Amino acid sequence: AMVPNVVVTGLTLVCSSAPGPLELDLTGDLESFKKQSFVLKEGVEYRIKISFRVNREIVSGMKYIQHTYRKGVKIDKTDYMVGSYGPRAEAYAFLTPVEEAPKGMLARGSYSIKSRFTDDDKTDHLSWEWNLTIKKDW
Repeated sequence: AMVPNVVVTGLTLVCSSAPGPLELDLTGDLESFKKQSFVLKEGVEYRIKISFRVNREIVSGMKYIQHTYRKGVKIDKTDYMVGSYGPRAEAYAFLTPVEEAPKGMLARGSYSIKSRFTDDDKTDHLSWEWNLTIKKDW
């Protein structure tokens, strides 16, 4: 079937005070990102926005799962209800709740995030890895 039912097209950290965009294009080469970092200044709020298409049928029980790492070890597994989506033309977008970038030098450092977007079939609609560095400043 030429193109798959669920195509994850992008990840964006939506953050009002970041000086520049913070987008990953997930339709391209995913191997580019382990060389790139997103920087968040400590303490700022952000959301994560995942953009995806549903091309030809109901997806139920979508979930966005996040395993976060510091220094090679797993410090957090979080997952979010995405829900149910029917096929259409325009990409959909899913926004996590508002979170706060950690503050304090128990917080600052480099984090690596393994993301999956799945549903109830445990379909790998996509998995990708990216980096997040938390800093005293931009």
